[PDB]
Amino acid sequence: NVVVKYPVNSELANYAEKFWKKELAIYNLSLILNKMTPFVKRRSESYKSSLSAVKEIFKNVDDFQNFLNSVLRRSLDEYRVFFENYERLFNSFSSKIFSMRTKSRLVVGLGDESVYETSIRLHRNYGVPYIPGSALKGVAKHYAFSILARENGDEILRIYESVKEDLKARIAKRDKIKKNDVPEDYYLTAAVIQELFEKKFDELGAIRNTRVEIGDTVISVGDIVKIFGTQKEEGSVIFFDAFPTPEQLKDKPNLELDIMNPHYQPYYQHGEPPGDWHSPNPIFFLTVPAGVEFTFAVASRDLDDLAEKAEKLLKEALKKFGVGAKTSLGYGRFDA
Amino acid sequence: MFEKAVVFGLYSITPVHAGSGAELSVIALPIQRERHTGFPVIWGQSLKGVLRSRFRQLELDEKIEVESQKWKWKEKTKEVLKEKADEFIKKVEERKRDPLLTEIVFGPATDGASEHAGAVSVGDAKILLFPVRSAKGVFAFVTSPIVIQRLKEDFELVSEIENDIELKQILSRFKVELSNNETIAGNALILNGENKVILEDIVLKVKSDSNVIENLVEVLKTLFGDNFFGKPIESIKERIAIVSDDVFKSFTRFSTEIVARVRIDAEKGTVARGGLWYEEFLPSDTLMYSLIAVGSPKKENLPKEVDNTQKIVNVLKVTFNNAFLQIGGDETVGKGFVKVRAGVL
Amino acid sequence: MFEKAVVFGLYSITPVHAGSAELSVIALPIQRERHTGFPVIWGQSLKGVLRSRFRQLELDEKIEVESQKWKWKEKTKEVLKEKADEFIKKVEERKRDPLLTEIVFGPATDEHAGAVSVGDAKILLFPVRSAKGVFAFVTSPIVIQRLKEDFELVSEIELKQILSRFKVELSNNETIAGNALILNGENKVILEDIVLKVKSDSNVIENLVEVLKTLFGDNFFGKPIESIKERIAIVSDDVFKSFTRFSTEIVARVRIDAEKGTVARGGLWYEEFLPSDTLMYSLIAVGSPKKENLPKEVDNTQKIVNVLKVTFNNAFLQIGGDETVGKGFVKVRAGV
Amino acid sequence: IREIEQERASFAFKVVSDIKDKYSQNKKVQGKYSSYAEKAPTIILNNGLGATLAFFLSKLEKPIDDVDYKSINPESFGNAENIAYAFLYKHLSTWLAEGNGKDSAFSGLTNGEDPLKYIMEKTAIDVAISTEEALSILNWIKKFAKAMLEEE
Repeated sequence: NVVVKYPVNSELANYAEKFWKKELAIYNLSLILNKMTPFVKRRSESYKSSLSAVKEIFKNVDDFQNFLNSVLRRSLDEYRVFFENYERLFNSFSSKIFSMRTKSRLVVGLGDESVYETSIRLHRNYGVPYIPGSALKGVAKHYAFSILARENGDEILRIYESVKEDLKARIAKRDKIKKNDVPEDYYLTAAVIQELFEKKFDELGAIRNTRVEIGDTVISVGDIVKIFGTQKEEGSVIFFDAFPTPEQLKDKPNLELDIMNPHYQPYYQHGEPPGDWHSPNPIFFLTVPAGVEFTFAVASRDLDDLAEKAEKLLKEALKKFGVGAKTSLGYGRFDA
Repeated sequence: MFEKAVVFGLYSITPVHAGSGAELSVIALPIQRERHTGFPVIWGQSLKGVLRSRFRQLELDEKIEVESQKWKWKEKTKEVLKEKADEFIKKVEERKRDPLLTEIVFGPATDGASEHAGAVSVGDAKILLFPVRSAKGVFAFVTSPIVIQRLKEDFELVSEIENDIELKQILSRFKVELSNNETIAGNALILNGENKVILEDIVLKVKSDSNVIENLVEVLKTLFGDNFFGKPIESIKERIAIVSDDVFKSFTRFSTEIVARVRIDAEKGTVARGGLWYEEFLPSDTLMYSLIAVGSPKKENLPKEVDNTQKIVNVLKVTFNNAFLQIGGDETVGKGFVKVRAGVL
Repeated sequence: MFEKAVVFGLYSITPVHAGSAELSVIALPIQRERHTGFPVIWGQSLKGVLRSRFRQLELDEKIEVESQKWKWKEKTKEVLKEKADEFIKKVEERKRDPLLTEIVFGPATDEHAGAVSVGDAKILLFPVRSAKGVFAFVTSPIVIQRLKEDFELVSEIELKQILSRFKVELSNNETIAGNALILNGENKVILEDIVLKVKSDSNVIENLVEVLKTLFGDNFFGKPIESIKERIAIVSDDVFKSFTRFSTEIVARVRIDAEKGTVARGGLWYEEFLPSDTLMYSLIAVGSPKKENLPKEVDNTQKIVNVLKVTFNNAFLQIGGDETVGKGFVKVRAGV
Repeated sequence: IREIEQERASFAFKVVSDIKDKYSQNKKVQGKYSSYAEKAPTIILNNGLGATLAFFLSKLEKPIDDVDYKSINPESFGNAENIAYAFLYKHLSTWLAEGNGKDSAFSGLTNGEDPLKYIMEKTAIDVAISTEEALSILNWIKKFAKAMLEEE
């Protein structure tokens, strides 16, 4: 009762429809997802090319998830050799490697622009979910920022009154008028700490003697800035991408669906009173389920002690801060 | 002029961003490419720079194995330049001058260039196989007639340098010509029950030919041994496709990785004002071949272990075989890591 | 003087950066003309590289003349004697050159004159990016006119007579090109963000490839000349000048210090490189050899031009700077 | 010597000035148009040009395979998102199918056919060149939109 169309060129739409009808066997998940996106028309006169409308061509959500995971599993041998080479690359450097399972659902790259409006970070060649190293480095840096703000908030605020005044003036300039309201909350401390770590690293020389307790170890501010680097000095810790272990993909699914059902969406966007006359607009998106095991590795360029400190910081961040998208809802959390 | 030539093969384990810095298209920070063709290449300057940095690190760490014997640069410099051995060492201690072996091979450091020229000359990392997604055979290694023609020209140059005509005709038995909708693909990529292939956006009729693909596989095997960067070479002979020139150009221009990155400000937890940018990356599992020519060293009073050109050839081959290097930017976030294999004819 | 002349082809395997003079953008602009602005190699640099190659070959003793090896060590004593052995010491002292180079490619630093004068390398085919037919060899009518005027002095037999038929006139927005470059359906072709209408003609490209394969062989520098015919375009004079001025390879280079891992201050500069797969032609004018008791093998001018063509045919040699980074290697095919 | 860059810049300036003048009051329309313009190249590089055009048409609540750019009015939509999507689709398709004009240096790769219907039954090389041209014109349009149009 649904009409499927394909905006790809002719002589290829037939093969795309064969792939989506399971008549043929596709092997690359990113290929079928992106380059062969179907446009589904329901009783409503509109070819909505969204996962909510894309799933309508299957029997149910379970069938869609099973099809996606079978397509993912069809490249298991290639992913296995790729992971073996990746582990060899890890061991080539003096990299410390640790494995972590997903405590809750994880979704990285949800904000990427795509036809589905809700994308997911999939490896181009093999079509498996992965965490880019940039995300890990950023989450570690932000966890360090949060720890510093929570512990040494008033101290750094007093030491850098000029910087906090500059930040308050900037906020007043952009955030409405707010001439001097500018509450000195934890968020302002985090902002000025980030500003110090990004544009005012040299002025952070005095603070470098400070130490903050992470997990069981103690990390200095100088250690953190050496690990991450500045505009004038390169970081010393190499953060590699994280990939799931190939073994677990054989038995449990590595990709599932999740739903967002925004009732009162006009209230949030347009300003209508919430009430209850606000029929929802469900939107589905892919996410790797909880329990999937990922392998992380951090290497060093100058000192292995910095690598160990960065590994501890990243473990703490993944345990508490969380990586990926919708981290405010407990998504993308890892457990030992 | 030159004496010998080795072939360096680079297999991109992670996406590689050899930055160019020339303007900014919609995909910001474009990679360096050949202007007239658009094919992605790594210029000799960057490859020589990273090789020189790795060699300097190895020599300072005292890990370079010459003739299966460890190389200590201090005692060698003393045996060569005993009059000023201390002073030159101070320059290395102050980073003014690079260590002895790197200065012999890659030339003297920037602080002084008129003394001698480099004994080595790297080449541009011309692409050989491109990873393109496929319906069957999850991803495929793709090549173009210009690619194999340039490989044959490179082989001819190697034969001329070494005066070895025997290796000249290794690839000289491969002439091809393909329409824009035809390809010579391995059995894995070919669709079941249909003599057609799909390379990430296109349905291509499978042209029937075996000598060309067999010769290409044999050439790769001769260049890089029987181990093709962690997997046997014979295991990928059925995942190779030779496509039309325009199709290969389109693959190299549009199938490259486009990575979006943002900066998260702690004041709000959202992307900052203009904190987002896109970067172009070479896809993972790509092959780039380069020529490294070597002649007589231009220095004076050389040690006996590096006296002749072959003593440099073997040292470079043993020190840069199945190694891992970082090319381009985003080193700190695990980008640009490549497996390097050195071969000779 | 200069009784005979020969034509030398030059195909750029790798980008060539010869010499260095406005330098408006590129800190090291390529070796360029003045009246026309076309890329060019000064006769001095080409003569220098050719004479260096000849000197190295003489040292290596691979200059077989008339299918017989040329041993210079015996020849110098045969033609000079007395101090010739002592003259050998001058070669050993590097203060002089072997007698063949001294009598052909000019004297030493310190009476006589070179038997051959090396002319300028004029451009013949410029590779430009095409929307279809990935890259195209483009020329200009005055390029063909210069080729004909240069080539009237060597070939003349019937090839010179038939070469006179090349005479075309092109507007600033029109071109003649092969089937590969012309877009499907629309009768226009796009090169380097310039759209040109195809002019109906089937004679100029045929004659150009005819003469090219006539005095350069069917094997067009390791490639079949027939395939080249389909990707030959001729554009207007202003269009060709703009192409040769703005379609060269502008490459930005930097220097990184290992102390901090960033670019050294003031270490960024742009260098301009002549594109690869560029056909260039040079004229070598050979006169009567200097009367210094020359051997009867190369007594006449015909013999010396023959030996030069034999020893330089299908050769490989590096021109310009940046030799250490794989720039400047070209292939020379003497015109027989 | 009429570079297509001049035609690209002129067309982008004309279209961005047109949307700025027609909807100077609707700041949210300007913001939506700017966001869609600076996000479109990512969609084109990800899912292709035809998929992007079909996505715009779907966001316009219009059927595919039976709609061309000449038969859509960008101002005939109540919603700001629909307004911006229609304007972007019209501008991109107009540049692809006609260029800056018949008498201009660039006359569009497609003669006069609808770019989506053109993509449906053309070779991969033609759609690749069309994608390249769309990328360039979208880059210019995003540049000019960031220049003048207000930011959401």
